Amino acid sequence: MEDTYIDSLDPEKLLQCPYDKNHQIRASRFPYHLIKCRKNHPDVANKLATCPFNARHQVPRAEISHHISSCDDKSSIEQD
Ligand SMILES: [Zn+2]
Ligand SMILES: [Zn+2]
Repeated sequence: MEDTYIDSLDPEKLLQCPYDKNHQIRASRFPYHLIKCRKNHPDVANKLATCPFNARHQVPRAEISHHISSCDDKSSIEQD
C-alpha cells in the first residue's frame, strides 16, 4: 500500500448518494459520506420497514407503527 504502482487508473469515480441524488462523492470518500449523510436524514437513519399490507410501502421504522393504522384497509396515499 506504499508501492511504486498506484491502483485505480481512473480519476476516482463518483458514486451516487442513495440519500440525495445531488450528492456525487468519490469512491474512497463514499463510505464516510454514507455514514454522515444518513445522520442528516433520520428517516433513513432509523432504517426502512416493510409494510405487511404492501411491499412498496417502505417507511421509517419510527413511522411504521403509524403507517399500520393508516394502512389497515390499505390504499395509504402518500404523495400520490
Ligand atoms: Zn449524501
Ligand atoms: Zn402500507
